[PDB]
Amino acid sequence: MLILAIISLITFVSMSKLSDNRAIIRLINIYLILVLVLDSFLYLLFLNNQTYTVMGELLIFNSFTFYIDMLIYFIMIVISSLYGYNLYNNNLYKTLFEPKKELIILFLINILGALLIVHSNDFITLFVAIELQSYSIYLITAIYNSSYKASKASMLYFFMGGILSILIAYSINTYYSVLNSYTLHSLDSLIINTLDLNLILIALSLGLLFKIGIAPLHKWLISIYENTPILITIYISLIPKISILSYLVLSNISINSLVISILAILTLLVGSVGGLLQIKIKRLLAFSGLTNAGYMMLLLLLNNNEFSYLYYITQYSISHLAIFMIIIFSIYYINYINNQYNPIIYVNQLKGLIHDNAYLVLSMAIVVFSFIGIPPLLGFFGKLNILMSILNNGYYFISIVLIVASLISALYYLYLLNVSIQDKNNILINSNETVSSVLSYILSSLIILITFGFIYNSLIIDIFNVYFN
Amino acid sequence: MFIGTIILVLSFLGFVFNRRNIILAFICLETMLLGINLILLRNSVLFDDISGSLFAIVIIILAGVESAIGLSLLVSYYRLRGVINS
Amino acid sequence: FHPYNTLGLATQSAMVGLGAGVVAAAARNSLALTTFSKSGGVVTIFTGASIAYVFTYCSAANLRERKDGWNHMWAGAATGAVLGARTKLVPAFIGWTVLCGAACGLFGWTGARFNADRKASLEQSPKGFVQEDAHQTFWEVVHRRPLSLTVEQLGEGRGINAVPIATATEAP
Amino acid sequence: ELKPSSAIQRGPLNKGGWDAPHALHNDGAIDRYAHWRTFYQERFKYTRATGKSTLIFLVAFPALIGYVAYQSEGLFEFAGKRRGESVTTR
Amino acid sequence: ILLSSLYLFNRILAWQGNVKHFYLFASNLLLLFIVVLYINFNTFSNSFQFNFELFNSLNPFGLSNSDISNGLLFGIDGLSLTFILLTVLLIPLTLLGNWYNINFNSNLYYTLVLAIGLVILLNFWALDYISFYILFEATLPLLFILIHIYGSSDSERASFYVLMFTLSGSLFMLLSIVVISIVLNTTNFINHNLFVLSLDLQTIIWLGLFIAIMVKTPLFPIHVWLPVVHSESPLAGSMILAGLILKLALYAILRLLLPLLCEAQILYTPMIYIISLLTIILTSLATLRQIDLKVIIAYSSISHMGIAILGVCSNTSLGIYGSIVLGVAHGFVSPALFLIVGGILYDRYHIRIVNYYKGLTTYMPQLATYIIILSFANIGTPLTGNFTGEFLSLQGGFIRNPIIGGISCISVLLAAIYQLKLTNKLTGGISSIYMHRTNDVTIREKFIMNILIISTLIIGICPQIMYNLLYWTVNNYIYII
Amino acid sequence: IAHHVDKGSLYRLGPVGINRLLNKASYNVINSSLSMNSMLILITIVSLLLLVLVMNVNFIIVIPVLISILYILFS
Ligand SMILES: CCCCCCCCCCC(CCCCCCCCCC)(CO[C@H]1O[C@@H](CO)[C@H](O[C@@H]2O[C@@H](CO)[C@H](O)[C@@H](O)[C@@H]2O)[C@@H](O)[C@@H]1O)CO[C@H]1O[C@@H](CO)[C@H](O[C@@H]2O[C@@H](CO)[C@H](O)[C@@H](O)[C@@H]2O)[C@@H](O)[C@H]1O
Ligand SMILES: CCCCC/C=C/C/C=C\CCCCCCCC(=O)O[C@H](COC(=O)CCCCCCCCCCCCCCC)COP(=O)([O-])OCC[N+](C)(C)C
Ligand SMILES: CCCCCCCCCCCCCCCCCC(=O)OC[C@H](COP(=O)(O)OCCN)OC(=O)CCCCCCCCCCCCCCCCC
Repeated sequence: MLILAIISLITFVSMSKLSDNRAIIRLINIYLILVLVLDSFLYLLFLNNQTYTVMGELLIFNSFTFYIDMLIYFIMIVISSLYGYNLYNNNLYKTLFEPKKELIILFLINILGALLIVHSNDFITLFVAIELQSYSIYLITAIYNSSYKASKASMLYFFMGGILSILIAYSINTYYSVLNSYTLHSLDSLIINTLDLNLILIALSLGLLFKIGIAPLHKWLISIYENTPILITIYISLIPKISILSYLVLSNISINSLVISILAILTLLVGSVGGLLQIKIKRLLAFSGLTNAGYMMLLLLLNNNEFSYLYYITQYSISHLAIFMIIIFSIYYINYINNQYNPIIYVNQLKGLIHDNAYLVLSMAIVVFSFIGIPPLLGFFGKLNILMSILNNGYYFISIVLIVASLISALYYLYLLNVSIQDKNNILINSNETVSSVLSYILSSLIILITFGFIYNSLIIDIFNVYFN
Repeated sequence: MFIGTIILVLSFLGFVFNRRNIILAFICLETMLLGINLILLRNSVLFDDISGSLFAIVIIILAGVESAIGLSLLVSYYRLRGVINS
Repeated sequence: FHPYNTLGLATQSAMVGLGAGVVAAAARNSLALTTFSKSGGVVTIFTGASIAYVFTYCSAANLRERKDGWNHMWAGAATGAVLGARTKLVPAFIGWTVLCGAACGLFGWTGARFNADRKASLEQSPKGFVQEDAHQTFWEVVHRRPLSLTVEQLGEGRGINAVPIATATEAP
Repeated sequence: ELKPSSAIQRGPLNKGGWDAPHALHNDGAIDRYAHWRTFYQERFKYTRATGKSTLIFLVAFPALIGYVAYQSEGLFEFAGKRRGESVTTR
Repeated sequence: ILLSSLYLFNRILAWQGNVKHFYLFASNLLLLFIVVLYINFNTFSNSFQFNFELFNSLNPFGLSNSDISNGLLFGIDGLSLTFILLTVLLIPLTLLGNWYNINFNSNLYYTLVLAIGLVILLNFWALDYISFYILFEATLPLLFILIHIYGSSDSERASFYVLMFTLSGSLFMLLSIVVISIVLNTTNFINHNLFVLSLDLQTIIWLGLFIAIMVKTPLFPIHVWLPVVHSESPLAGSMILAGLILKLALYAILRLLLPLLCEAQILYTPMIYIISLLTIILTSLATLRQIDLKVIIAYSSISHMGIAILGVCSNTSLGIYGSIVLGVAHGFVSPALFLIVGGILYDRYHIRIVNYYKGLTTYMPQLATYIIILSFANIGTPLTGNFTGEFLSLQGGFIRNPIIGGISCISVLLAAIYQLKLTNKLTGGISSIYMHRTNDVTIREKFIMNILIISTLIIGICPQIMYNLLYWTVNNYIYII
Repeated sequence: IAHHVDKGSLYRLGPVGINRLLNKASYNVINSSLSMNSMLILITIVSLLLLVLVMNVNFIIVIPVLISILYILFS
């Protein structure tokens, strides 16, 4: 469906005027919803963990990739709604959030790149999908060319992504030179015992992981996330993380790797410690993303990581979307718009939000306490599954470090709630304006999922036991 | 393996220790891709295998589109500032 | 336990630390003959940390004839002493010593490894309830343990006796 | 040109309630003494006396009690002990 | 029912505008319901009785009768019933003690208070490690919000302490719970004494569990958060925290630790005795040089919890019974003292510095009588439950280790010192010049304090009245070969 | 006790000392948008290669080097 959407959309966006952008985006939003609901029944193919190799052994289809695919569609639906609908109908918000003409096509193509990364069974397909996603994401960074910071960001991103892509291509070709093969499926226990592939496979893993910004190469990505338009940051900080991490989890090429162990430790420490002194909202959220990417990196050191990883990535996607949407909503109550790409920038600008919108702060509290991992919110069960996995496999020191990093990051998670439940002198008296029904309903759905997902935990594990065993 | 490796490493060091210009940066990217491809093609020949050359062709095409997009990004960056002081 | 060769291992550590400090100095220069002038003493940081940690670790391991986390605790204490001497204040020196020693003692307790010892881990170990009369291994569980094992591990007294009281105090 | 919506009307946050007569006559000296005592941790420094109290109570006293408690574990049994019998088990 | 009751709640809210009458009524109904349950509770059996399961896969939204149990387990025995009765006794008084001094966002405040109470009450019903942990952490967001919004001047730092210290301990508790889960693949409390882990594994799990216990009880040397969180909490937060949340720790020892890690507990007991003797002596001494009323009352609780711990790890029936009785008596007395210092004096004068207060007997003789009674109760006068708890706990501790228990007998003196030093200055002397005359204690305040006083006196004159619920428990956990 | 231990040492190994430590460490990790980042990526690659060479030699020798690296970055 995705290819058909891309083709049609190119035709229409060519033949439509600049005023039709939001209507087009609503059209695609509904189309993706329709695909998600009508084609969901293809799950049935994956009963008993049945795996399918497709396209001449280039693509691999199993329950895991089907789930990642559905999750990516859900994320795309939510993200496209933010562009397809106005928060408010005033002039200010027409200036604040207007979709570019080609933005939707870039979004769909980057989604296609991500899905091809997930399904990749062969290194040529992996490299082509990586380059497709990398190019589309460069352009998404750069499409808002009136922003000085966005253009500077796109250029830095181009160069860092190019270097990491060259590292990846080098790793692929060294694997070819040693094994005369482009598939990991050719690998076996005998082959891993016989030959020392550790260097090559770790170089490939590192080349992929530095593209989502794990320490000690974080800062360039945090700067890019800071300097992009806020509705762009909601996307570019999420989809590449999902695709790359899912590919690495599915491939399992760094089991018990000492280098990945040390880098995951370092990423946890830097993500937790470095986010403490932050005063800008989006830099705080980017360091949050770094710490959570560390939590997921830990899962690359062990076999049978499917359940913990899927649960964690789903709850993280929901929490991330929700926190960005809350920051977006809280824009209507700020008294100073900093600029047209990033209306709110400093955490202190939320001060006293509870007096303007009590339930917005309720939602904020719920999402923050999910991030900290307070039961019975989803975040707690995500961390619980991760701890179960790593302790089952004897990563004791890493478990201690994970404890410590969650503690430390709770400080700058609660910074947001702290300033949000403080008091502001000028308190909204009244307003005729209504927030858009659709986005408020979506934000509410995310909040209710985070709050009451745990009631379905046992049902989920029962389903999982029949589709992934 | 020798010419490609040295082009890769020298272009990488040119990229990293660039403190002269951004064009040097573009060029180091392109030449790195060159060296990768030369290593690949020598291996293809030594194995009498077509997969190496197929991936070489794909690299060629992707380096083309990457150059196109990168130069477009540079132009859009220039449009706002009028000058590249590197 | 057969000894570490403290002298040799410490010498190799001196070499590694010197090289690492050199690399850090070169980087520091590039990011900011002046490289060592404007080094900030990082070469000394690396060299001293290396020599202190390795020398103290091997020394303690040889003296106690054991290999466990306590040796890492001592070595971390020495390393922290070196790093906290740079503050030139007694409270900070003591704090570096004790806290680095504690952190490295925790590290050595967990296995002195960042990745896992796969063969000893639970996933690769005999688990679940044991069979008929087998000896208990670390990850296994029973319904009843042998009383002699209790008396030997826990020790006699405080309600731990070889024979249940009522049986022992039965009359005939 | 970027300004919040004119549609918003903002008034004061008043907390309401009945202003009671002020039944305490605050003494500035007492308040400053109280503030100094309350936030003493912000100004604590390690000196000879402070370090001495730290090393006594956090180190020496726990060590003493630990030696006592591990040396005397299971040592005594008193229930119904009679004349001539040892109240000690070891 | 639920639909109709929700309709009733909505209509009452729309018409009256303040939920607090509805919440008071509700909590009273809950108390009556628990009493009905006690009526129908069989005491001649050591088995959990009112069992139910939630979030089972066959019935996620209802109760499960399936042959596979993958949800969360709930049920009660005598030990849980005692603390549940304490909880349902305390909740309505917690609502009532702030009946007039909250004049803003009052509905939210009462909602947070009642939610915290319900969370603790449900926590006592939990029958497996995971649900216990879930409800054990669920309070921290509510406490954080409550303290941050409705607290005194230094409430921001208080809220951050109460969240961070408890999370810090709870995550090590989570490590231990994860190890148990993956090693046993079971989590329940019903049959967890049947699994005999290797001694080394027991010794390792015990560490995480006991670190959680150190932060939550608290014990020396990680007790420094409690005096803050108490002093800047509003009255309901302080009463709940002192009267229930600390007893959650003691219940945690008895339920989670002793049945599973018996041999490791035997190995570690002298370390526990070191830590408890430390907390008693050192916190009791540190109480002498405090200048805030609520801080002093907070420091008292730590010492009483130290005596409770000394009782509960004594490996004797008397020690355990003493720990339970002391927990209950403390839950009666400490909320009353917090009521005094943070609801009567603080609501009349809005200050907590000790220097301002003096000679309150002249204008407020009734308040002075209440202070005298509550203070002699807190320091352990016989015919008060506090004395029975401290005496039995000290007996158990002296049996377990004669030297350590004998030294711990100094707690009687130390408690008398700090408490009577406070009440001496508060009650007598010439009426303070800094403050003016205000009303004496009112009917509501007197009602709450009378409830607490009669409860502690009743269990102090005849502590046996609790035995029918606890005679199984006093044997369920002691480890004698 | 009440001052030097309770509001002294226990707060050092508590809120206040941790606050100072985190302030310093965070300041250091935050303390030419391109050239610098490129130098970073080279330094990471070469440092990783040399560190793994050392690890192959002897893992105990690399622990002080990692400690020193973290000291550079955070302190
Ligand atoms: C809440 C505070 C948390 C802090 C404490 C955590 C630290 C855990 C330490 C305990 C523990 C993991 C236990 C994990 C349990 C759950 C984890 C708990 C949560 C994780 C956060 C790590 O034990 C480590 O101890 C270190 C010494 O301190 C050693 O350091 C190194 O020493 C030198 C190398 O030889 C080097 O010189 C250097 O590399 C280091 O010096 C390590 O080698 C060692 O692995 C023990 O695990 C292991 O124990 C042994 C025998 O016990 C088990 O095998 C047994 O074999 C027979 C006898 O062997 C028995 O007859 C048999 O019955 C049993 O089969 C194993 O199966 C395995 O299980
Ligand atoms: C009418 C068609 C509408 C279906 C549209 C689905 C859209 C997905 C969008 C977002 C993902 C959001 C949550 C996914 C739920 C997992 C389903 C599953 O059970 O996960 C399992 C695998 O468990 C796992 O690994 C762990 C999953 C981690 C979930 C973390 C959140 C838990 C709390 C969510 C509670 C659910 C809300 C219900 C409220 C009444 C895959 O199940 P499956 O592959 O057999 O496909 C399901 C059959 N299906 C296609 C017809 C729908
Ligand atoms: C947010 C924190 C995390 C949340 C995790 C858990 C949330 C749970 C939500 C509360 C729901 C639990 C209370 C209702 C469940 C019990 C309903 C019931 O019917 O009891 C079952 C039990 C057996 O009944 P049955 O087998 O059907 O036989 C009847 C014979 N005539 O019959 C009985 O024996 C009676 C049992 C009495 C139970 C008393 C419960 C005390 C408190 C009740 C309300 C608590 C609500 C908590 C709200 C805050 C969230 C914790």
